[PDB]
Amino acid sequence: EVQLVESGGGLVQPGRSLRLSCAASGFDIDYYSIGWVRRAPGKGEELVARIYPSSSSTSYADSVKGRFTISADTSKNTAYLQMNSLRAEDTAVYYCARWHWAYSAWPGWYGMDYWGQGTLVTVS
Repeated sequence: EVQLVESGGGLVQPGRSLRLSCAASGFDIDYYSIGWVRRAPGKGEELVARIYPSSSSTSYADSVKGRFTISADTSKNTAYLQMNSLRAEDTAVYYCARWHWAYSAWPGWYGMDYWGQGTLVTVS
């Protein structure tokens, strides 16, 4: 089974902190870049954070930089999202995501897929 199960979330007052996790199963995270996408109420998905476990290279959304930090633990095949100084505009459903690129005829397909069971992060 290929799965990317999330944990954490909940109701929180602005300025407080939350920590999410992405437990990966069925595939190695070194060949992908894993992270989070958020779905604001009445909006499509947008990238939150993304880490390349092979290089620990990070990427964040501009409205998130300086406040969220993403890290990986390949020994457990999990990533972590430390959400500090939460704001009311961070209120969304957050989903564990993964990104990939592989030629099926060069240049190939750039791919993104996220697990459908997200967690609700609401800022009071």
